[PDB]
Amino acid sequence: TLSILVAHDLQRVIGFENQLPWHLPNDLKHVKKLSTGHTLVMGRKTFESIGKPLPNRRNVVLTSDTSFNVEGVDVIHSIEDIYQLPGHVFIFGGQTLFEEMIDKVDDMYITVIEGKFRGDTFFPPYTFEDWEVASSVEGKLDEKNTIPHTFLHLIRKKLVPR
Ligand SMILES: NC(=O)c1ccc[n+]([C@@H]2O[C@H](COP(=O)([O-])OP(=O)(O)OC[C@H]3O[C@@H](n4cnc5c(N)ncnc54)[C@H](OP(=O)(O)O)[C@@H]3O)[C@@H](O)[C@H]2O)c1
Ligand SMILES: COc1cc2c(cc1OC)[C@H](C1CC1)N(C(=O)/C=C/c1cc(Cc3cnc(N)nc3N)cc(OC)c1OC)N=C2
Repeated sequence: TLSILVAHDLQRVIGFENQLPWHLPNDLKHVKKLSTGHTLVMGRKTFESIGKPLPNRRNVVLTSDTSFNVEGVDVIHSIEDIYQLPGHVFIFGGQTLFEEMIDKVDDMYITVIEGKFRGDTFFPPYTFEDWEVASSVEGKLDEKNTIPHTFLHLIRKKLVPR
């Protein structure tokens, strides 16, 4: 199974200056719950933003740099290598990988950040015409988690004749 895992705002912003535009602990918890025990594929810039591999899961980084080697990170040099990875693979970011993979994935785990942030990187446009909402769950707000957010699990719709 190949899935997208992403948080994007009302305008599909996902990043600003190589960081998340928002501070939202609940969403990183969401990420931890979904991806622990599985595989993350991410582009080089996303990896450098985080700075180190996320524990208790396989970290795969896509880059054209053959000098790339990081302790605890598997490196690939092409999209095609993604399909050789076993188990549940989450496309983790950033904009470039999402653009490259959105027409290829089975489903998407999207956190809609219900706000408008300054961004310089975006998730590609998509329509609920093409994606079934398997689930939609409002995130709970508190003192530390003040931005409204909704967890979507979207599954690609089958094209059929009507
Ligand atoms: N859910 C979210 O909100 C979320 C998730 C992840 C990231 N982000 C954000 O997204 C932003 C970064 O996105 P980005 O598009 O600038 O960077 P990115 O996709 O993380 O990384 C781009 C790099 O990935 C490598 N790459 C991509 N496609 C490749 C291919 N086909 N073959 C070989 N290498 C390939 C290249 O590395 P080399 O140049 O080293 O070859 C490329 O420069 C950051 O602001 C980050 O905060 C947000
Ligand atoms: C080596 O030790 C640790 C290092 C770390 C951590 C824990 C450790 O040990 C427990 C925490 C962990 C959560 C505790 N951590 C993160 O979660 C980072 C999350 C993160 C994710 C994304 C992708 C992403 C976010 N959202 C959703 N919806 N989809 C996605 N595809 C992007 C980021 O930046 C550009 C991130 O960076 C902010 N950062 C380092």
